Amino acid sequence: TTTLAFKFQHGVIVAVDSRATAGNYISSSRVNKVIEINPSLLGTMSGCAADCQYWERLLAKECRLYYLRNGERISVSAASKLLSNMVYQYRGMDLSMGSMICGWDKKGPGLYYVDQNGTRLSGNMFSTGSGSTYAYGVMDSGYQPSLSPEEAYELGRRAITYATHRDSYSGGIINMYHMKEDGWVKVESTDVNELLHQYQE
Amino acid sequence: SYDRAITVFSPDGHLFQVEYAQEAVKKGSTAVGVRGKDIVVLGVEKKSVAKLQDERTVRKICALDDNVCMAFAGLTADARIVINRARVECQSHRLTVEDPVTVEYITRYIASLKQRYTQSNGRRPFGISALIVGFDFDGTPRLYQTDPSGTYHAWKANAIGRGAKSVREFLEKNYTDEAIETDDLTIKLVIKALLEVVQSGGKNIELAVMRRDQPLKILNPEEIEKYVAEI
Amino acid sequence: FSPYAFNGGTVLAIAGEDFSIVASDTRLSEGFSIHTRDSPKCYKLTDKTVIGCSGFHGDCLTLTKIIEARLKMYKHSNNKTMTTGAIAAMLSTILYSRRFFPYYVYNIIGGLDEEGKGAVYSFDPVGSYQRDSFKAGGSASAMLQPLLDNQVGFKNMQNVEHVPLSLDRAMRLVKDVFISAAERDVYTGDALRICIVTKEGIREETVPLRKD
Amino acid sequence: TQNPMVTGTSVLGVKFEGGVVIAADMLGSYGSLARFRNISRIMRVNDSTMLGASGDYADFQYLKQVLGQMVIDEELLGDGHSYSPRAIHSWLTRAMYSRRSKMNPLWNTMVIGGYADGESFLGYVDMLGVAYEAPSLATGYGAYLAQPLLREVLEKQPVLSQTEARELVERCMRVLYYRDARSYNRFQIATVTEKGVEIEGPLSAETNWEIAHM
Amino acid sequence: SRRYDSRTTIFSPEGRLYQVEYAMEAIGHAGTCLGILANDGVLLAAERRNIHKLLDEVFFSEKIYKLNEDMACSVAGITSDANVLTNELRLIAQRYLLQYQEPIPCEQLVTALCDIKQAYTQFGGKRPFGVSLLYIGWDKHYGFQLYQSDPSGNYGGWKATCIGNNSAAAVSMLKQDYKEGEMTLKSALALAIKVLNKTMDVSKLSAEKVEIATLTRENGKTVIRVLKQKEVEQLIKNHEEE
Amino acid sequence: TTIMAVEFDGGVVVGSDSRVSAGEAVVNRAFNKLSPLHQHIYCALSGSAADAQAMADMAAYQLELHGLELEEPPLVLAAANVVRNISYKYREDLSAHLMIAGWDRRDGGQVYGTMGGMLTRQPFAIGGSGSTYIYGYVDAAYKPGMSPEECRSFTTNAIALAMNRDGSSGGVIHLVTITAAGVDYQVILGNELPKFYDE
Amino acid sequence: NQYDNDVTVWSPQGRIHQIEYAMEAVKQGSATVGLKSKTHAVLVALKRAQSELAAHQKKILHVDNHIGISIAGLTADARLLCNFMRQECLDSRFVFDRPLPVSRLVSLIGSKTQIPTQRYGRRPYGVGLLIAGYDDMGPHIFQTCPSANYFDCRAMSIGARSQSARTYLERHMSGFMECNLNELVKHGLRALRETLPAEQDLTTKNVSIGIVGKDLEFTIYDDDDVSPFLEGLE
Amino acid sequence: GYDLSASTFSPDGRVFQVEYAMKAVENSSTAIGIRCKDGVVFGVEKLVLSKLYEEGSNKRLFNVDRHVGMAVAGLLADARSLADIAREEASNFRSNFGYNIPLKHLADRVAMYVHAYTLYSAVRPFGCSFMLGSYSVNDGAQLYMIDPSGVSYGYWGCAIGKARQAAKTEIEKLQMKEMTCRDIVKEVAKIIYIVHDEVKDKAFELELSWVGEITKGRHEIVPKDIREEAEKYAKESL
Amino acid sequence: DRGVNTFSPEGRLFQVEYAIEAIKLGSTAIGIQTSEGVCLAVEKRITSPLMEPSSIEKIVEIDAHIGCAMSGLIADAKTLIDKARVETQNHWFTYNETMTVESVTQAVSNLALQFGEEDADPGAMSRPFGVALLFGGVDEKGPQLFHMDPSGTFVQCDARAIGSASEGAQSSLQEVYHKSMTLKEAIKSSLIILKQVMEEKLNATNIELATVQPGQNFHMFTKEELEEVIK
Repeated sequence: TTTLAFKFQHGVIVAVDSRATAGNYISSSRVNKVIEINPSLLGTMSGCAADCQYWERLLAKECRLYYLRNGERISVSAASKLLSNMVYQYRGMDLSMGSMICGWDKKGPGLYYVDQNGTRLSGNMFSTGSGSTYAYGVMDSGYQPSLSPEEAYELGRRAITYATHRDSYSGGIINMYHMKEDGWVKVESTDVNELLHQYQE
Repeated sequence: SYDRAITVFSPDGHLFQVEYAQEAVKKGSTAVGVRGKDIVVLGVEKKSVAKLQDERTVRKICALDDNVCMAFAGLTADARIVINRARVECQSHRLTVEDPVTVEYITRYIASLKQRYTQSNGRRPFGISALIVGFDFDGTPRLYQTDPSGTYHAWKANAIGRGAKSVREFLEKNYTDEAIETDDLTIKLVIKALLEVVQSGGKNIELAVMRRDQPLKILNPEEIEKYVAEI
Repeated sequence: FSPYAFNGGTVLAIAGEDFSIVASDTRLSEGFSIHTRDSPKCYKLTDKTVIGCSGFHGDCLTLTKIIEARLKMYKHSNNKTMTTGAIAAMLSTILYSRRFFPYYVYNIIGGLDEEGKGAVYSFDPVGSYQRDSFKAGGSASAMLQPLLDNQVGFKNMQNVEHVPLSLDRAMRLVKDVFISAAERDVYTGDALRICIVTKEGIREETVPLRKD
Repeated sequence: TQNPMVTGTSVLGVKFEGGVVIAADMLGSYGSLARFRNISRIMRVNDSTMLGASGDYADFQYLKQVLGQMVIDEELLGDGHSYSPRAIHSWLTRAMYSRRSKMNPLWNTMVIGGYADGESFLGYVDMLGVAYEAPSLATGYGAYLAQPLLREVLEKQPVLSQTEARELVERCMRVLYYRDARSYNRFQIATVTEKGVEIEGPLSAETNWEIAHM
Repeated sequence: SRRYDSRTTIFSPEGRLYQVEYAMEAIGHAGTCLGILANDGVLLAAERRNIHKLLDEVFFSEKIYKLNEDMACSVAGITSDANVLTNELRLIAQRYLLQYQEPIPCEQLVTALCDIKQAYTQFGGKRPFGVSLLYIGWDKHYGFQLYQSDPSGNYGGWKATCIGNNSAAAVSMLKQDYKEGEMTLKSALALAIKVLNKTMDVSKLSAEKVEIATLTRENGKTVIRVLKQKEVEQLIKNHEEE
Repeated sequence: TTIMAVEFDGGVVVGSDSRVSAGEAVVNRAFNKLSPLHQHIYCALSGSAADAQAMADMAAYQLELHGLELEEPPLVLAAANVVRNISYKYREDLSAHLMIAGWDRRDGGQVYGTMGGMLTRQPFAIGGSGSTYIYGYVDAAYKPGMSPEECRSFTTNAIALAMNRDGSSGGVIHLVTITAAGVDYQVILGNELPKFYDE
Repeated sequence: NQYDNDVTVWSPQGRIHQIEYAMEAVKQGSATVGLKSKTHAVLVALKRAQSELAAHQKKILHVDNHIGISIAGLTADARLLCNFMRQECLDSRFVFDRPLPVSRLVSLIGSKTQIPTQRYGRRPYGVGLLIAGYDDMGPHIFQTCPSANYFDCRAMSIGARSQSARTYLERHMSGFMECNLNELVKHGLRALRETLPAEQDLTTKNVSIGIVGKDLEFTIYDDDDVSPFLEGLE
Repeated sequence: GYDLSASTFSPDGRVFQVEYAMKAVENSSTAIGIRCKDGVVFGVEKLVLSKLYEEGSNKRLFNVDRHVGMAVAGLLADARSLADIAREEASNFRSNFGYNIPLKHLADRVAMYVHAYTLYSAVRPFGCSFMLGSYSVNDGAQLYMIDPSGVSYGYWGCAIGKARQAAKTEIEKLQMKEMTCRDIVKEVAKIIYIVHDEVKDKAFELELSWVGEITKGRHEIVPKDIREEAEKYAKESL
Repeated sequence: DRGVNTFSPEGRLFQVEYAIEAIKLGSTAIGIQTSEGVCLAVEKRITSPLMEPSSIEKIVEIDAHIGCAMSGLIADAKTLIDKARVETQNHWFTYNETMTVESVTQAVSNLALQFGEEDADPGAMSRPFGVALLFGGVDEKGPQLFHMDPSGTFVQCDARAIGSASEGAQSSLQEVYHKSMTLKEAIKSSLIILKQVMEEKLNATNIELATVQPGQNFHMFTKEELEEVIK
């Protein structure tokens, strides 16, 4: 698994690969590693698929309940804090979940990294999963805060593509989103092999 | 464990215990809250003001947080319990949402706790009514009022305790946009509204204001005296 | 003392435009022996949903009875039969409830969705699931999946018409891949039970496999 | 249990035309020592159900007591409803599975025989909760030594009579005594038909030791 | 059983709690206690009601309890109840010291006992504690302090107060004579004797009928001390001369 | 530890050795392993001393109450069932076998084995660490229709043979004969023990 | 006066007023009829409507594939009991893999509803029930009461003016065993219509039918589905 | 209000609440129990309140154990729960001691449970009286009766219900000690028909059950043929 | 004195009957179900000019497709409202679908008789809820309207009027509602009935109104929208 996220001048880019595995066996090449909590809130998944899917859906439930009760959409920081506290109750029981909470509330764009250990950090850019180190290299070498939308899409597409090329547990399709002030939009779903061949041309 | 139902329905759908709790609020000292443009003022009567009593220990205007404070009427002992509960909730909210609670949010919590005590076994209703003021993150001033039953509304200017009706009648006919124009004027309104019931006008009133962003402030005897001279 | 046992078996589901096939072998094994040659792994849930379960037979029996009870409970409180998708989502939570003493079952749901199209949901033991076009689970799942990718998904083929999968062709594919899995996987054999789910209802079929 | 103490070996089960036959030796083993050589491992549940158990004898006695009370309890009602072979098999399956899920299993492998509504029933229930039914069964060492002989005869003649099934069962017992080191040459043969449950024994198998001179 | 329930913690039709009001009647009949706060200290002065000649003296005092190094209290009303409350204040102070490694501030201690008293008024079906306390303490936040609490769980800080028999009279007498900020422990003690001479209907006061603890600071250490009979006698003498 | 109980027309004969060991050290060389649960019901303890004593005391208490409630001498089967239940319920915690032998007015003299929670009635029973060495001997010497005198001899011989071979057994032989008349104890000291091939 | 407030207070005549007051709740409920033949068991109830713009209240609930019920009295209690019945049936199918015999399920209800009639502070269930089912002993029609008593009957009726239906039921019960499905349903309808006012009549709005037989799972017919049965009534 | 709770004694030392529960058993159908030479016979005058009820509904004769039968009078719901309690006792005894519970012990245990509901205001006394009958070769025939107070006594002949004062005199004139189950079944039936009121409490059914040597120690409903004869000899001789 | 679970001589629970009496003193709420959707209209009943009209919430959103109009003891409703909110979200988490209006109403209706004072556990209600609800939403069966009272009885309605003017409003409802009625007409008719049964002069501030139609989410009417329909 490779997932990344970075904030630039025109919002937040979120990109993931779609490979799931069981040992050396590729169980799926089309798994969805982004949950859509609401129109301006997203969550990435990496680690144990059952843990990620279950806890991120439970966060979505609480976010929806938060909205109904307080009559407003939960902030990115409060949503990430909710998840952080939820998984801290099972610390040490071998949960495996590394996720990013991306959205846009009243304090502009927001990106948080949350993991099963209880780590919770706000930042400008993050990468998780087994192919994260490879993604960091590409992302960091081509990141500029004044990147244009098309340029930001390319960087995201490149970072993930290269991670799938080197990391055995990453691959399939790159799914990318773009968090904007009026909500997120799904950018593309490009097969990483199509991309890689064109990059080598 | 005591599991007797204290609050029950009567023939005409009346909860006697809740109404008895409201009777206790009526014997409480008058408390007035006025929502101004950029300020929030609370004013409680001091009733019997002895000369041997430490003034600072029996204040009826406490702070729940930096942006939220409250004045009550009725059973003082009951008020203390409620205030502590609210304070604990404010720190809980600040720790799980990383933000100062909104005035309405804590008002909702206190109201909910009061309702819970009208439908639970072994307990009686809280015998107090509260006026909650403060400012939310955006800067808008708020003023709420909760009662023993658990119901709560947002107000512009309200009065609780003995003489609440009298003060309400005078506040309606005195609350306008040209009455809360400036901070001074807003404070005068509360003081003038408190002068309609509180006997021996002057040092028989406890005043405290909450300006935007800053912490709760308490007016001193001579500071209140000056205001009284202008009225 | 171990509370699990590997009882073998393979399950396959295929989704078509207006049909769903769920098939499995009927061998029940333990160690190097055969418990019985007549233990099918597909259960009928509703009139348009079938579940294939493989893995530890103890958990397969218990999980199918829990799902059957939850279907009735849902019908009693909602006055309708659970849809294939609602069954999939509920199964996920049931499997995650035992996250620290997990059911050793590989589930594959096959049925029709609300629009009447074939649907297939695959599951891992702790509940992670997704909708697929075709999926193989259990003992010989790694022998069957690649063939399905090439023959159904048309992977790795150039200049090939991607014609929609007919029920007829789907049935021949299922029988073929199970015959090939009976040659290589020791846990797969005896007989093949195929359930076809269409709008007319569910019809079963049984094809003999190698007994050795 | 965690560590079975006294245990019983294989249990045989064969379905026939109008009934079910079940056999088991009368030995309670303590490790490799034949400690209790005259114990019954076959129990009559009700008029149409019989049960043979392998494994921990104490657990088998506990199940017998719990099953016996259930049959008695239901009989007190006298409402015309009685547990069928399938219902007993289902209950046993659930009981074993529940115990296995609490990491405190009942160390037994049981065979259920029965006859109700002109239909014979033969079910297997192990300690893990694994349950199923077949034309013939054999627990423990019988699965590798007796089951193959039973299946061979059922492959050529799916439906056999009471005599044929009885003769086949005796042939398996002889083979079990020869090759199983935890077996004893004193067994019981339980038969369930429309008349009810009949438990005969103690029986013995005629052994041949002609190979010793070879 | 609803039939035998007395219904201790419910309101009356006027929004009153009768058990609390009747617990208060108990107190107004107990022995008089009075507290005066001076610049250099605080004192408690209590009528003794254990007076019979055959009473042995064995104890620190009848009605004055030490709570921790920096505070004491005297109690009015149901003695056995007061024993429950005074033991609880000792536990509360030691809980605080254990947690913060500092003495409990006097108002935090008062408040925490009063929470226990308010709970008996609101839930659980038991009668309240029939006790009013006066508490004297020194802390680093406010220095010399005097509190009163009552069976409602209500409390308030005072310069001078009185509870028990003839409290109303004592209070009007303290309102006449107490000098804000101008009071010394000598002056306070004098006033105590004056007020105690008038609230007690035995004409001659007698140093056997009263108990006086003072609380002072000496070298950064609180000192609580029951006056001995000689000192009280002298104190009485000194009032006679006036 | 070697324990034994034999049935005879009219009652039972219970016997055991008297050695309590702690590794290689004899902590008690004259211990009585025969405990009376009731007037006509006895039990032979084997395994863990603490466990056996704890269970025997428990059973005696339970049987005592039972006896008084029903106003009748308890059955030997009831005593065995009381022991079986305790032994089965705490099978993972306890490590001792309480052999049950006695006499009642319903089924005469009965011998029950309650090892590990399993209950079985036998003509004669042997338990303890020294019982393994006398399995062959009792199988070849036991004959149905043995008289009380013959049962005591049979018991004495068997235990003596086990005591000489087993390191965990030894000392003296405690003997008890239970019948309608009552309970009659007997102790066979070291010098009066049956002698066999000890070379 | 002092004896009709608690369920644990025996009156001087040897009665328990609270249980008698709970039975009044079943008598105020809408009438419902239950009868059986030789192979079938049917339930017919008159659905009440608060107003003209309101939907008729549900009166026939599902319990299992072989068991169905008809309620009268406190609907909240009826739903409570129904849930309990559903669970018991589910448990029986989970443990023994077979339908729970109707008679055994009825005994569980009796025991469950008996408890609250002996404990201080508790109250009896204020709902009467009509249970139709089909097991190995054929079709059954049971009637549960608020005082935990239950009767096995050939036909029964509970609710407002159910005595008239009972009178009709007793007069035509001789030809119930040999009656067919269509025929048996008519008798119930006729008996159900006997408790209705002279003016009012049974239609496809205030009538609900539930049948369970030899080869038929317990099904409920509402409005338009009750047209066939309604067509033919004299 | 001295008669409002079971935990309250009246001025003359009486527990009226328990006595009120006995009034509920007094205004109920009559059941009889007879201890013969080799068994026990139970007979109940089942009152059929409606014609709609199925033949055999509201049985007042229960099987609490293989060798034990129970005949009750009073609140059927209360009696039914007591029967379940009795069944629990018997079952628990067998699991603890390994054999059939003696009738006397079973009766004592159930009576103590019944006695437990007569000391507090939290619960009310049971509104039913019942009989326990059983037969074994080691115990012979035993018959016991328990009421709302919790008192348990052994009998030779017993009657409970509204007509127990009249049925006792009819049971009195009989030589049950030398009689047998086969012969006592006709007398029980006869006696039941005698005490039964015609005008008042119309329409009744006869319930008959027995346990003894004839039934080999198992408690069961008296056979249709034998019951026929008994009922035929009851109507003809009345 | 009787317990809360005491039955009367007419076979009714005293407490539940008294709770139904409490609903008559509440404001008037109107619900109309049409093929276009479901509209809910309740009078705010403002008792003072200083009280903020937006703080009075009589109509709340249970979910996107389910709205709720309460009447009676408003504070008691809050607890039932949260339960309904949690039930739908729980249903979505487990079954990945929306809960039907009937189902939500059923779940909320099950808590109605869950009160006592002897066999209950630490957290049980000591009395029934004193409020009537109106559930309006759209599922697979289309627009739906449900009404639940304090007795736990819930039923589908074409048009329902709860509150103080329940009797008079219901009469106007049946005499002006048909099966072919449109949403626009339903919204107008409800407002016409609300204005006739209100003691105060109906305007755009003293009333609330929400609609739930196929496709559209739960939508509360704004001041502007309200005014348009008031002409």
